[PDB]
Order: sequence, then structure tokens, then C-alpha cells
Amino acid sequence: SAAETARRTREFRSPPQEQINMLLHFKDEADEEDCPLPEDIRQDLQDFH
Amino acid sequence: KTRYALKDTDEEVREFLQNNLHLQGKVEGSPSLRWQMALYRGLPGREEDADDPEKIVRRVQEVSAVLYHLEQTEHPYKSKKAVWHKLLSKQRRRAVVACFRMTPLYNLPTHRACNMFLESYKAAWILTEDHSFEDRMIDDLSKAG
Amino acid sequence: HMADQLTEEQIAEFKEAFSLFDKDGDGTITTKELGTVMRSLGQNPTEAELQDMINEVDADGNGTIDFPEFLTMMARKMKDTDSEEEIREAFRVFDKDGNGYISAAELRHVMTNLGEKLTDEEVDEMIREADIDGDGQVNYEEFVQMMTA
Ligand SMILES: [Ca+2]
Ligand SMILES: [Ca+2]
Ligand SMILES: [Ca+2]
Ligand SMILES: [Ca+2]
Repeated sequence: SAAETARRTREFRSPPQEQINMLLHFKDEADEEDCPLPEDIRQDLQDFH
Repeated sequence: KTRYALKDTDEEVREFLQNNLHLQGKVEGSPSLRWQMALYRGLPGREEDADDPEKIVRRVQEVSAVLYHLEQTEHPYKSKKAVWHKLLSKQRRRAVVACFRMTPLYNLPTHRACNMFLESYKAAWILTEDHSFEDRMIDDLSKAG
Repeated sequence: HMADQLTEEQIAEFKEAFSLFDKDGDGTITTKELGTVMRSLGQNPTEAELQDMINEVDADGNGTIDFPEFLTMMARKMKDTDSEEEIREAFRVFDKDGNGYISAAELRHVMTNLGEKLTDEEVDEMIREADIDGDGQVNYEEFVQMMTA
């Protein structure tokens, strides 16, 4: 990869509250690109929801 | 030199000088050129045949290109583009330093991470949830049993 | 604030230290309690200076030291360690490798992480402004006197 590694490490250069906000942002199905979680982990939250 | 400031190649300036050979100064109209021309013509190797239209444009083009690029170096004129600007650093330098030392989520204690999860979950999943019950509730309460 | 200066672990450690001084457990530090731990460390002070080192941190003037005053003492001690060295950490943010110079590539690395982006040419504009020596690298001495890169 190249300079866009900053986009991928943007999570680790953000406050922990903001990190977990990005991880849980996969509800509306229009935000499945910024969220880096695997689909199996996403399913567990949706099952509980 | 003005044509070089307009990003012209060596051919463009030469043809520009070819059509503008009549704009060279006249000795009678300037007092400075009176003594300069007399001093210039006193050199041993100065022949009047050397003032050909082609010979004039060649030397002027060569010197002008050197003169133009020389003042680009001594006077870079790159100022007023990025002056000392203090975009936000003088007050936000602590933030950018703090960004590179921000604690990753996996290093937090479990109880702290759970509290952050609850705040994130309610704002993004519970608040965003849509449940319309007002119409159903009013309809139920408006019925005589 | 205490939360900014101290973490949860540090507060726990300070409470254990406070409980070490307070053998009684009443929640206050008396002169004899303070004197006892000093003797365990070797010092043998008198009550004249023993009271003085209590009044220097005793806020309400009751003559005893409680945990809120003990934490306030430690909070100041953590805060006043750094006075003007904040520029050292700022220099190290731009200085990824760890040497005493800021390279253009290193300046690219931090600029890449930040929001603003450079076209790989204006990066030379501000580095030559900060670097007076003209060696292409901004050292620590050049950074503190004038900060642009
Ligand atoms: Ca006591
Ligand atoms: Ca007290
Ligand atoms: Ca370096
Ligand atoms: Ca230097």
C-alpha cells in the first residue's frame, strides 16, 4: 500500500470514544465501507439488537 | 525578459525579436546611450557587420534567458505564498502531539471500554431506531369497552 | 484537574501510599503518623519542621492531612515536572526516526497523517524556511527559534 495508510490508521490516531463510534457505524447498510469490522462480528451486534 | 516571464520557448522569443527589431533604443533620444555607444564602439574587435538581424536576436535571446532565470534565483518571489501562518499550531500543537500518542481501544480496561460502548450503542442504534406507537396508543385509548 | 493529571492506576497507588501513612485508618495524617514513616526512612526530624511540612499542604488548616489534600499535593507534583519541554514532544512528532534533524520525508509523514495534503513540492518551501543552514534538514535548534515545518 501507499500514503493512504493514514486512512487505515486513522482509527488508531483518534480518541477511544471515537474509535468505538466508527466500529459500531454499520447499522444503516450505507456505512459498510468505513467500518473495518468483519461480517461475523457485525452479525453478533445485529443479532443482539 | 517579459516573454520569458510568459513561459515562451527559445524559438518563440527569437521570432518575437525578429518582428520587433525596430524597438531598439536610439542614441539621439537618450543621453545615457550617447557615451555608452561611444565606449562600446571603441573596442578593438567591434565590426559594424556583426550587427546583423540574426546576430542581434541570438545574443539578446541568450542574455535575456540568463538574466530572467538569474533574478528568479536571487529573488525567489515565493514569499506571500506561504508566509508564517500559524494555521492552528500555536494553540493546537498539543492536540496534534496528543494524536500520535492516543491510546488504542484494545489497551483500555474492560469496564472503561464497556461504558464507551453503551454511550456509542444508544446514540447510533437505540436513538436511531424508529418506533411509531402514538397512533396505536391513541386508537386503543379511544375505544369504549 | 485530577483526571487530566492522574490516571485510575495512579489514584489507586496514591491511596495505598496514603493508607501507608494513615495506620489508624481514620482518614487523616497526624504529625506522629508523618513522623513515624520518616523514621522508617532514616530521617529524624523535629516537630517544628514536621508541622511546617504539614501546613505547607494543609488547605483547610485543621492540622491534619486527608486524602483530598494528599491527592492535590501529588497532582501538582505531576503537573509541574513539565514547564516548557512541550516543544520537545512536538519536535519528536515531526522526527519519526529519532535523530536530531527533521527530514522532508519525515515532514511528509506527519503531513500525510494530518488533514492537509501537500503536492510533494511545497514541502520544500517551508523546510528551507525553517532550515537556515541549508542542509535540507531542520534540527532541534532551528525548530525552537522559529517553527514553520
Ligand atoms: Ca490517622
Ligand atoms: Ca486537612
Ligand atoms: Ca529525523
Ligand atoms: Ca539544518
